[PDB]
Amino acid sequence: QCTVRYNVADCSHLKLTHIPDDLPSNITVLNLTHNQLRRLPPTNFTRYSQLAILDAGFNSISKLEPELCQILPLLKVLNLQHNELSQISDQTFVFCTNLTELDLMSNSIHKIKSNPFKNQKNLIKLDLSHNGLSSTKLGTGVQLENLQELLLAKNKILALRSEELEFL
RNA sequence: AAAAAAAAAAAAAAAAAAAAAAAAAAAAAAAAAAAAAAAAAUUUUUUUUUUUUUUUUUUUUUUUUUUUUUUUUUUUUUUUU
Ligand SMILES: *[C@@H]1O[C@H](CO)[C@@H](O)[C@H](O)[C@H]1NC(C)=O
Repeated sequence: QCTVRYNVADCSHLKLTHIPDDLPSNITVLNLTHNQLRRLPPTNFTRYSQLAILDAGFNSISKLEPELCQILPLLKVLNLQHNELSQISDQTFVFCTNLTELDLMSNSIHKIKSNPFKNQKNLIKLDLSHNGLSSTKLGTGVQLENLQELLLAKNKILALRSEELEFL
């Protein structure tokens, strides 16, 4: 099974077909990286309500439900790089107000519409790379009050314009 | 038909860090060798220059004995010119 070992559920290569929910729910760090994930269930995380951060990376997730942002209000790091994530919207980030770290290294998110990060105020680092972005625009209004580094690499942006960089 | 995430096999090529070895070369340290050389301590050869002892040849010198001649100073005696 997983490692636990004082609140670091580092679940290595273990042929875990489904997301487990074991007795040691009193942990803060959980790692779903390198685990067979069909999708993140909006209700299977009720047992683990103390997860400060979750390392659910490189998995196979079609889309993210908004409920995941309210089942774990105390969420800091959301490392979900190398997933399918064909399309995403702001609705799934409504309740993620405490989010501080985002990692999306391969998701093929070609088009981004509206303001997906209208509720993210403590989000520091943005990792949106190799997702085939054609433009650097992320919205029309002013958001991202407190962020430090913006990662937009390996995408297909053709030019930078004043109208698409005025959202900050 | 095509593109991608987790899970599993992998064959090839380019690189590397190690272990077990093996020839080759080069460094030394010990056992020998063949010699062209070097002394030293025991035998002795040839040759040159010189010392001592002993046996003898030639020449010279001294003394003694014997003997032949040139000179002799004496003549005891003998017949005399
Ligand atoms: C969520 O939990 C249920 C009950 O254990 C399980 O059948 C299901 O597979 C879980 N979800 C995923 C995506 O595995």
